Amino acid sequence: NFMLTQPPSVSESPGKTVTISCTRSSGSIASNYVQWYQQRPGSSPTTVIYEDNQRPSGVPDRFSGSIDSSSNSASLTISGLKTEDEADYYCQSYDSSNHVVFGGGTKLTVL
Amino acid sequence: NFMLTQPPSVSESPGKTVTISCTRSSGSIASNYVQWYQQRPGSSPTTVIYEDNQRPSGVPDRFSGSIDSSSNSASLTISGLKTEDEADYYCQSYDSSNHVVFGGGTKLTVL
Repeated sequence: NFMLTQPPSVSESPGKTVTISCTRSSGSIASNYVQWYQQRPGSSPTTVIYEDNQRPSGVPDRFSGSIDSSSNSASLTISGLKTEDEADYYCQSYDSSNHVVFGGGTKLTVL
Repeated sequence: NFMLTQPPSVSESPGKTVTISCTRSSGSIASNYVQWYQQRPGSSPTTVIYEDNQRPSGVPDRFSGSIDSSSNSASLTISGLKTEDEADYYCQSYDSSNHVVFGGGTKLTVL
């Protein structure tokens, strides 16, 4: 149906801002909601964003989501980088067909 | 809303059968569909089962899903164990507030 493409890595120093893009290969990004997950080594995925830009309870406002119709992409922005933010990040949407599609994953290193 | 609890680990010899369970903490397991993912180290989650028991194209019939009461659980069964099956396995469903819920994950070791 479609793929979601992510850069395999990003790094940044503590206190800085980092952006991770998720690009949909076919059909419009805005046809279905985008979610973002944080995964630490040995643990399960943790929702940081759902419905393109909503934060679950307990997720700090350092985490934000946005959609760019024109590049057919979603982005996750992390400001005030802390060393605990080091983790894998995945974007995720639906098919229509309805079925889940995961992006390839971005490994974030805090320098 | 609810949690999905899984055993942290399972192990078994090549050619054998292993079962991994997923237990819902409140509400019925049958209220929403259950999905299973395989995740190898360094990679993103791959669907092995969706809609309780459906296999995506290219997933071998060694992988099967089922659902039970009396215990409020879903299970993933892997027959004919191969050393490539070594990975983490996650169950996943939806609340009604619709939002995704992930299990804690099971690490499968092939002996």
